[PDB]
Amino acid sequence: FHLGKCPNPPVQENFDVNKYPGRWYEIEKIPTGRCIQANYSLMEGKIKVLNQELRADGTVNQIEGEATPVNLTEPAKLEVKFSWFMPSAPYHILATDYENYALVYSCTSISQSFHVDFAWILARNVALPPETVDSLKNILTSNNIDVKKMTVTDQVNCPKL
Repeated sequence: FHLGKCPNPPVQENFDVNKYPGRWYEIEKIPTGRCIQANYSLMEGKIKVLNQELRADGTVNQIEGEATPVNLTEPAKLEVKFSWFMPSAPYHILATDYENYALVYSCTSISQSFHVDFAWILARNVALPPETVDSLKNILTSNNIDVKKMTVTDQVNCPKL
């Protein structure tokens, strides 16, 4: 919960949705499970999403949704919807190299005077070099997004996939 309008960081340049699908593991996030992963598949800039996690008891929580480009100008600005009852939430891909990492950002106003935001660092592998994670946090920080509440997702106590 923060003062002001939503930050509007620049998004990934020349974003190619065709190179984005498949499995991504959640490395760190602003807390909104362990072994957290997302699976994306192409529809037609549209993406089908299956998010899955393991709980402490070893049961699996899954949710399915769809991500739709918000507009025709910026293919890295999507909105995702999981349930009929839930309004779409931004899914902005701030940066990705499609083979190693992705930084995703989402912000929602609470009137024009306040906002809440979230971010996820994702990877193709279950870990990233500390230098990559730092560089990505630097993108958030330099766009006035607080990274200090970010937590490290448990990808250690997990099945080999």
